[PDB]
Amino acid sequence: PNKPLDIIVTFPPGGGTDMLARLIGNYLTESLGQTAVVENRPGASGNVGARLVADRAPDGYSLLMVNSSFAVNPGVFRNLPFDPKKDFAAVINVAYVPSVFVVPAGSKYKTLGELMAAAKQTNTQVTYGSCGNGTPQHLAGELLNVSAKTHMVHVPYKGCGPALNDVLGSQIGLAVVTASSAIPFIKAGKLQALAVTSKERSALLPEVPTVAEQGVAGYELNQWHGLLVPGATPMAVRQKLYDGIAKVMQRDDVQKKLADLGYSTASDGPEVFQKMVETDIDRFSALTKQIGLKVD
Repeated sequence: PNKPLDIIVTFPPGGGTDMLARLIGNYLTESLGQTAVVENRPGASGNVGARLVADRAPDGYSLLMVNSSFAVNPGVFRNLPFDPKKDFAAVINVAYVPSVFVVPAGSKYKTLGELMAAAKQTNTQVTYGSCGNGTPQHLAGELLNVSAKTHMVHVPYKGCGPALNDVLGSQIGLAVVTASSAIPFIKAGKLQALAVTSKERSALLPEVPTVAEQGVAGYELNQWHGLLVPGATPMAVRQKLYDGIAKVMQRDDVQKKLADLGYSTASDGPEVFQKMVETDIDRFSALTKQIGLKVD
């Protein structure tokens, strides 16, 4: 590393992806001795930032901060301006966060099972908010529909903040948002959590069951957050970046901060993370093909 790194964030400030990129950038600047400049390029669900990095030199100085949305995009954009498998190479996955099905304090829905019963029939009017059209949160509700054979109607919000405001005020009866956004409200008893979308609980919500354990067997949709580089970046460079970032993630202060927020820390490396990206691309594409979703 001999000039600044340029870390391009696919989502705007206020969300977990930007938070983690800026947390990494902060400690990376400290170590290895050049500014890791962090910048948000969030246009078209991260596609603007992705195309930008796809076109940078494969030298390790240009990185893309992603979440699972990156794997959703190939299935929901008609004409993606890059090859989401070939044009990127994974460096590190640093954190998971489950989604959570949340309802207002005093909602008639006491369990996920009650919600699914309410939404079993076709025409029907059980709406759920999400963090946005084509988000992993949106797809968590659609996956439940497909897996549980229910008919909940998706109402998108511009991020988790606005979705939470409407469930907080009972303007909508239900939303799917990230655990990290929702946890303070759930602890405060302003919201109730019906399920988490990970394979196992949560950690900060030990009394909230997974969707799978309620029982929609095989259901999971955990959002990852990590860094990619241009597809041709040699493995030695990916490993050098990996080593540095993993050292940041290993910090006590970093681990505590994330855990307190409801992030599950991770450190999947170049090979493992690359496999996860490609596997999720395939899986999400299959789901959004079933439900017929295009975002453009």
